[PDB]
Amino acid sequence: TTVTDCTPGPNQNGVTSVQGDEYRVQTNEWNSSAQQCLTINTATGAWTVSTANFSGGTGGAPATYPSIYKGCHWGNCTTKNVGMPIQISQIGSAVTSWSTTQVSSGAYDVAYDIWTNSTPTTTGQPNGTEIMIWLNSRGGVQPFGSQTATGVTVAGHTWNVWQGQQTSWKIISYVLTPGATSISNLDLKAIFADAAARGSLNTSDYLLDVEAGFEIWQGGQGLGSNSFSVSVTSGASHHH
Ligand SMILES: OC[C@H]1O[C@@H](O[C@H]2[C@H](O)[C@@H](O)[C@H](O)O[C@@H]2CO)[C@H](O)[C@@H](O)[C@@H]1O
Ligand SMILES: [Cl-]
Ligand code: NA
Ligand code: NA
Ligand SMILES: [Zn+2]
Ligand SMILES: [Zn+2]
Ligand SMILES: [Zn+2]
Ligand SMILES: [Zn+2]
Ligand SMILES: [Zn+2]
Repeated sequence: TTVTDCTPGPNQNGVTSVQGDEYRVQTNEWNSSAQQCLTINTATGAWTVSTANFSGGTGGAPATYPSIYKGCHWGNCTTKNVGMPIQISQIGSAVTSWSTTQVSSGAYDVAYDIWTNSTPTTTGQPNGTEIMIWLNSRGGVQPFGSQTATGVTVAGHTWNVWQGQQTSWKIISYVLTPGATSISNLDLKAIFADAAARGSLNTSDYLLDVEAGFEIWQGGQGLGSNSFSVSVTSGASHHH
């Protein structure tokens, strides 16, 4: 069925299990109490920002990051066919696809948020790397830190790379150039190898989760997720 979740931030997070709890959709209004509603299809995992009209500047922190994820966010973990936590260096393959709905108004990014951590579990802020993958953005926002590379080829696409330092973790943001509304079979293992070559990622870290959604500074109504998949593997074959 379809569920609507308007859980107000900044201190509450409304989390909805979709597709047999292979994915969770979170309101995650971590920096605002302004109205934000998500409408979520629990059979398909499709979701929309059905009500939002954020107000504020385009600099600094966004208001919110409503998102879908596989894995663990601040100890809230999916439970079907997860494949995480896993040491980065032990991944056989890691692939994701995301199809979005965008609006030509407001100030937002359309981004993956991928967390790594020194230990396989945490109840809070991961301490390794935050890997962001910006499919698109508008309204004057930019990534955290500084732009350190322009027009590089990684995992079959062209990016600008931004690197920064947070209070207890490193951030690297891959900005698809030009931006787009979807990406198909993105090789995250290739992104991790690149992030490690650029000095942003320790491949001994555990991959905790793969999230996708919208950091919103202004507006936000009508942004959505049409389809989302993440597959992280190896171990070994064994029909039993
Ligand atoms: O505050 C975390 C937030 O930073 C965002 O980037 C800021 C940047 O740090 C600031 O120097 C510049 O003035 O504004 C941008 C936003 O436009 C980053 O985009 C977010 O991913 C991150 O959550
Ligand atoms: Cl920085
Ligand atoms: Na599945
Ligand atoms: Na602001
Ligand atoms: Zn959160
Ligand atoms: Zn961040
Ligand atoms: Zn491309
Ligand atoms: Zn493309
Ligand atoms: Zn690869």
